Amino acid sequence: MEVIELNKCTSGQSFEVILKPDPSLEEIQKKLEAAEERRKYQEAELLKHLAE
Amino acid sequence: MYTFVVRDENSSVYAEVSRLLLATGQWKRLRKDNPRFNLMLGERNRLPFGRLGHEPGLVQLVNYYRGADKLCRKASLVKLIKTSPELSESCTWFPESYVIYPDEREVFLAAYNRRREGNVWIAKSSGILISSEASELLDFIDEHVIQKYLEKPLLLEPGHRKFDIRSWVLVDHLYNIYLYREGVLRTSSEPYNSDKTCHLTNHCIQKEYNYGRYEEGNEMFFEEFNQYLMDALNTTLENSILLQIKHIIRSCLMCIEPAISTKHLHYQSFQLFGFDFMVDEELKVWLIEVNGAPACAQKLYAELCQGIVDVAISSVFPLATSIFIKLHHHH
Amino acid sequence: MREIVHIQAGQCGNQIGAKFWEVISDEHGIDPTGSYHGDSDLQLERINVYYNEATGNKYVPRAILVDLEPGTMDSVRSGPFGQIFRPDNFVFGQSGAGNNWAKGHYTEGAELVDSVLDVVRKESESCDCLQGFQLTHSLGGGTGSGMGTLLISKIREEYPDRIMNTFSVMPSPKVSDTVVEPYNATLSVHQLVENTDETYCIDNEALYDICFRTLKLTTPTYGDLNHLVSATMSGVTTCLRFPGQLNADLRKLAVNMVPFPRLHFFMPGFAPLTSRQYRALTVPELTQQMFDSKNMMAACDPRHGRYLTVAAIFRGRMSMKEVDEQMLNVQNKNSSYFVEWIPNNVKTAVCDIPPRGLKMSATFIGNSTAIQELFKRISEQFTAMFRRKAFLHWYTGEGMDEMEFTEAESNMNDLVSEYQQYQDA
Amino acid sequence: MRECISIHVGQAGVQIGNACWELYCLEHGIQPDGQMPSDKTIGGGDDSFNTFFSETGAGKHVPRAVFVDLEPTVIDEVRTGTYRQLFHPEQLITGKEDAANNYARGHYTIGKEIIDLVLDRIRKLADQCTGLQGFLVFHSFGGGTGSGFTSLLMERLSVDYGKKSKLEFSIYPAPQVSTAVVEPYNSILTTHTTLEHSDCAFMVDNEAIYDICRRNLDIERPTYTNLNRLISQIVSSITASLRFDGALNVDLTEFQTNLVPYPRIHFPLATYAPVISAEKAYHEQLSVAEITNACFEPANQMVKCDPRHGKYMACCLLYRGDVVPKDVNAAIATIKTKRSIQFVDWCPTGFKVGINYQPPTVVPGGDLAKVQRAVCMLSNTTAIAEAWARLDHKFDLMYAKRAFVHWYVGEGMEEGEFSEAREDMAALEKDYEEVGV
Ligand SMILES: Nc1nc2c(ncn2[C@@H]2O[C@H](COP(=O)(O)OP(=O)(O)OP(=O)(O)O)[C@@H](O)[C@H]2O)c(=O)[nH]1
Ligand SMILES: Nc1ncnc2c1ncn2[C@@H]1O[C@H](COP(=O)(O)OP(=O)(O)CP(=O)(O)O)[C@@H](O)[C@H]1O
Ligand SMILES: Nc1nc2c(ncn2[C@@H]2O[C@H](COP(=O)(O)OP(=O)(O)O)[C@@H](O)[C@H]2O)c(=O)[nH]1
Ligand SMILES: [Ca+2]
Ligand SMILES: [Ca+2]
Ligand SMILES: [Ca+2]
Ligand SMILES: [Mg+2]
Ligand SMILES: [Mg+2]
Ligand SMILES: [Mg+2]
Repeated sequence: MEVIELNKCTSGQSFEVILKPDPSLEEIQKKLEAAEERRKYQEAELLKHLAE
Repeated sequence: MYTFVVRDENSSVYAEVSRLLLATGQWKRLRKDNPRFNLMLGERNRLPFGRLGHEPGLVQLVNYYRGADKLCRKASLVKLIKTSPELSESCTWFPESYVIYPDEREVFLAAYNRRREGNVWIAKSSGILISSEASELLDFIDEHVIQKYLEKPLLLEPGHRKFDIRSWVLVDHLYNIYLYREGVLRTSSEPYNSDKTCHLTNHCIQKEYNYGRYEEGNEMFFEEFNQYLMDALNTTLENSILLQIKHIIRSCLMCIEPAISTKHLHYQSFQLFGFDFMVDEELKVWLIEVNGAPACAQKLYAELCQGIVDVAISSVFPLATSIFIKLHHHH
Repeated sequence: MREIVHIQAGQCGNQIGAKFWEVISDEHGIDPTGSYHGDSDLQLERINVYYNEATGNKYVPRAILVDLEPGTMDSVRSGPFGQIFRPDNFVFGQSGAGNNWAKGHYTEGAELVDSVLDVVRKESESCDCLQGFQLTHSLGGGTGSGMGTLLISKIREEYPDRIMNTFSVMPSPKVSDTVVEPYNATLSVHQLVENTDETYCIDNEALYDICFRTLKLTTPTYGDLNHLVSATMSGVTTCLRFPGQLNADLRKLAVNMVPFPRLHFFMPGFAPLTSRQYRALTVPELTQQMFDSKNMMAACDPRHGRYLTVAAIFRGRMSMKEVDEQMLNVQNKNSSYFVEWIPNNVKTAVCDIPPRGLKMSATFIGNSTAIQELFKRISEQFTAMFRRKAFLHWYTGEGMDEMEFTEAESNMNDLVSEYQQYQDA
Repeated sequence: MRECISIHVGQAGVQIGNACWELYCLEHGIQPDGQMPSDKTIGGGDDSFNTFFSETGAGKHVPRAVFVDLEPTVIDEVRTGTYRQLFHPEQLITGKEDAANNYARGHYTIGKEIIDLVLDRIRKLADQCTGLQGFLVFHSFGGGTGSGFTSLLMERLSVDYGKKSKLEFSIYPAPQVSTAVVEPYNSILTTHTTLEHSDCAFMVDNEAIYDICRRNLDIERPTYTNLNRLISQIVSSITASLRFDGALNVDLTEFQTNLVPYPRIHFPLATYAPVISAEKAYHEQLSVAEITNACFEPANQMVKCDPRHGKYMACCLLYRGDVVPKDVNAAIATIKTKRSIQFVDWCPTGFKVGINYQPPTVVPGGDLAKVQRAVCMLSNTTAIAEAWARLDHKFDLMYAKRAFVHWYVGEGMEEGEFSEAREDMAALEKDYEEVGV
């Protein structure tokens, strides 16, 4: 049981008690544009199907 | 209508309980992976306690205590007694034991030399070697916990033979500790030669390596054992042994109660335990091990399983003289 | 504002459609003249989903009325709420479809579909954010079945990213007009399988039985059958018409109810179905009735299959704590009838405003694999005639050939098989 | 003084955000119009409350917050609510159609078309910060916008604000209030994509809050308003160290330092006490030892789990009210023996303690009784992995049959992202096991 780093102020106090010793912008755009492309491809096939 | 699932097809006990639950006309068995259950008769190993208590509107009960393995492992029990102040290393009813990683080798040697300075030990783990030489035991492990071998066991007569006592204990969700009235002695059909068929009282050893000569299946029940004590030793099972057993059972379970209790938990637990006791010629009881998934003597399956339904299952899920002794403990 | 465009086509579609607007118009306080006369703010909360606002605070249903003969639509214009519908949104022909799918889909319907799509385009163009369309029709006739599915195909082509939902009346020999109904129903089911996201299967066989057995109507009429459908249509659209959290729009409903694209045919159910009625029902009673087959209008037995997803809606001032308890009771008692590989597939909603003439009610929406019985029933009737090519001339005279019938039957047999495989998973 | 920006995504984040800023204004004595009498520095200053509130020449203290939702109905509550005068129009962003409980819709389809607008609005707040610590992101796991758009935004924030800390307040799905069957999919999809971009995330399971409301507050059928008032209290105790004078958790970086030794395991468990029904005429006032003990009762945790069967990597105690260090040390010593507290060997066995003297603020007319002292404990225990396993199991059952998968593929997502997300969660579960057992 040890108490360390006791700090006191008007609002309160704190202390420590010891009881025992990323992807780039370009890569994000590719992901989003790739997904948009797959959506556009699937819609085109549907419209092609409806055209038939 | 209550529902339950079965996740351990190899449980002789809860197979009977499953049979009884259906025989009440008020319990419905579900698929083993159906999560909308009231009761789980779960698997021994890797029971998913983390998926219990998260079904809205379902009171869920399981037949195992998470963390009870600490009491049901050769090394876990050994460490538990030493490091638990409630049990202490000065524990008088537990044989001197050490954990040897294939570590407490140094401490075991310190006592071993101090003894030779009865010095026989038995090494076992989860294949047993009983040797009077530390070399044979230590080498056997590396090829486990070394425990003192009781060189002065109480031998039944006629037969001059060794035995052990199996006690079944049921702990319910409220953490009441129930001791089944009916115990069993697993006697050795062979005379105690101080070969291992007479030193080891395991049922398989007796039925594999004089079996059945003295008692049916080397199983002597309490009434016969009690009569023998009255005749041979002018005493009773209750006074000479049974008080020490209830003290040992209560101490072990009270010790871990704060760690495994489900008093304010999102699911409830109960569990049946098998305690193994050794009795020495001074009529002192010794704790050998605690079984987490014990079987039962065939004659005692019906009474015990019904009692499990009565106090453990029907207490949480009610239907439309007690066979247990309630070891009254404190919070 | 997420608007829904309503289309009702053919005799059955227009009679059921007219009753639907009569029902919900009352629930929202809208009178036959289009003027709001309600007392609760919940009424006007999401009124824009089904109604447009006009000059003088008039509310005009966003409904398009379609038929190839003026008969039924003349009745609507003279019906109770005939004056509430926008006159422009009446689109009708004169030839009729003669209970012929080919006429509604290929010859007579094709001549009129474009002027219908012009009206649809006009409603959609003024939608702040259109969510999709709902269609009311029968599958057994010629206009609702044949032209209705033609409209769906053309709506999907022009609005491929919007939700398509239909209320579809399944034919039954017990309530039949012509022997060719199985032919027309089979041809439509394939259209529905491909081009709708959500289809409420309303079986006239179930509606008749409920009227005869439960409601104690000796000689049910089409009006009596439509009384059940109006009540059901009100219940299943409550989540769209009033404030709430669950299935608030068509797309979210589809996501919760349709685990596989082709298996999107729902069994509706309504409770109570009391005959002559002042006695209030308890929450346990509403729940048990709601899950009983006798309250379901698809003429399938749920215990013969398994539920993939279930939506329950409770209306009226009741104990919500008790509603959750009763719903949890039903699932836990009969857990063998809910597939184990979709956890928590039962979603419950509650609406304060009850339906007219009831203190509380429950509406059931189930995606059960038992629906394969309804498609099996149609498949048997179709095949009985098709093996002998009976009555086919009515269709080959309009340009169809037998191969199209063979595919339609084969496609529906596949649908039944797909329902069977997931019932054993 | 360094500013913190709050971002609220989806219905759950927005409604929770409104509840917190209602509490913040009460705690800092800020009226709904934004005026703050106790602030003598009109139109400026680097006081502690300026971390969350900027100031205008008129004297209005404007929250450093942005609300974003793909549907306008929820953010319209803020526009016309009690604290409507607090925010300005640029801070509220709404679309016209939501993600329909579909992660792919929120992330790719709708998110791609609205992300740049959100970032631009955040840039406006960032440019008004002398030194920006980072962001606090509030959102649900199960919602399509909460899961899908948040993961996109977190990625972009890591790009445009690379050196800034990002903390999460996440709502874990619970069927008793869940609105969709595919919530397990969205939870795992967003956790996988967000895992590398969040320095510290606080998970709140709606199941736990729901039971605490029914049991402690005697609420038969708790609603979102009940749930959010309680959640805002826990959030307030977590963020108080950033808004008041103090020496513990004074900046977002310190949250990582004190609670997350392993970057992947950055989900501290929160336990709060006491929760007292305001309907009680007179309430017994619990002591420091009593509330400190309640921090080890599973029934008071934000996520139901059993820490007794896990290992601790860090523990922090945040006290508000009449608390003095002497009583804290006595309570800790008492519990440190009786209670089952098992640390890991590669961490110190200690507690970082923070005391704020102002007792918890109760929203007038709320469900929580005004208490004289409360505590929130932040403990990074492996027991919280039970929540991941529960979620992962439900994911497995639906994904074995590919149930609902077509909805995500239809939005442009590849089916492989399902398995890739699941394998990550399997790795995450392994990480917890390697540290706790
Ligand atoms: N605690 C709490 N949970 C909420 C609240 N609102 C929604 N939730 C939970 O959030 C999940 C649904 O996600 P939402 O945030 O509503 O969805 P969303 O972010 O708006 O995204 P969309 O699908 O586009 O609507 C469910 O699990 C709800 O239980 C709230 O106000 N408080
Ligand atoms: N320390 C000791 N002193 C004396 N005999 C001992 C002993 N440890 C074990 N034995 C004997 O050896 C036998 C086997 O011991 P042990 O309990 O390890 O087998 P086991 O664990 O399989 C019991 P069970 O079959 O109930 O699980 C005991 O029944 C007892 O007769
Ligand atoms: N429930 C109900 N079913 C109807 C109604 N009118 C017709 N039907 C059914 O619809 C089928 C006939 O189709 P119908 O709508 O008359 O053909 P259409 O006018 O060409 O679209 C038959 O199965 C009838 O049983 C009605 O008012 N209510
Ligand atoms: Ca013509
Ligand atoms: Ca100032
Ligand atoms: Ca980062
Ligand atoms: Mg053993
Ligand atoms: Mg007709
Ligand atoms: Mg939303």
